[PDB]
Amino acid sequence: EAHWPQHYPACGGQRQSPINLQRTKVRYNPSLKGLNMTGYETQAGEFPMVNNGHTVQISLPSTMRMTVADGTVYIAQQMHFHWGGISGSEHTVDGIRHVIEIHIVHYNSKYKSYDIAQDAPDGLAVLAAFVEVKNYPENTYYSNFISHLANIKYPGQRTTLTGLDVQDMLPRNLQHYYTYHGSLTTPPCTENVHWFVLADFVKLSRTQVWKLENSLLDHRNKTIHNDYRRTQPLNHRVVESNFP
Ligand SMILES: [Mg+2]
Repeated sequence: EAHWPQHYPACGGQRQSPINLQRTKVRYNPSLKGLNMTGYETQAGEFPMVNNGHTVQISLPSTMRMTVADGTVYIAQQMHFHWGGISGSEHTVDGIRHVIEIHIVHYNSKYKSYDIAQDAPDGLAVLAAFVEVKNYPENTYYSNFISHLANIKYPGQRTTLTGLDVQDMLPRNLQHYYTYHGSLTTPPCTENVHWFVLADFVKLSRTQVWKLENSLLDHRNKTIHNDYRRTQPLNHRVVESNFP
């Protein structure tokens, strides 16, 4: 990880992710309003779910879109999860690492495809949310998804869901968030990712968390439990919030 900038120059940049969010250093920006999400509600349709060797990824339709403060529209591409089995999340908050972090990856609609956007300035945006566990009951919006993990145990296996509710897989409060400009968390570490980190958490049961952490195998046939990149310096960035 120390070596990344040798061959991937963006990794030696000033706007790298993930970061630790220190809440005392966050700036309230009243001109930030909502994420303006449309098309994420419960719907029928085909939602491919794959074990890619590193995570489970769910492909999303291009009718899922969010509009940021300046009017840029970002198109949903895929959703995936970061876990440990606390060693799960990439981002930390006030030094606290969470059990799982959920990422919805979007691309800027000014580009013709995800693949073009990935190498473009302002090409990407990620909606991120943490999971919290306590003594919560089963989160019913995860029940089908969790049940299908058993079908993609080996890398490259795929399964479909014919209905999903992405909005209600996210935290109950979708109004409040932190935002900053950052990068991919692995090489090539491209610095074109607008991050939105939700303030509210997703509640999962302990069993749900255990199943996510213990269901999938990697290419070496071992249970998936991968090393996060350390948090990176803010440098000249200031994390902003759309609430006091
Ligand atoms: Mg991710």
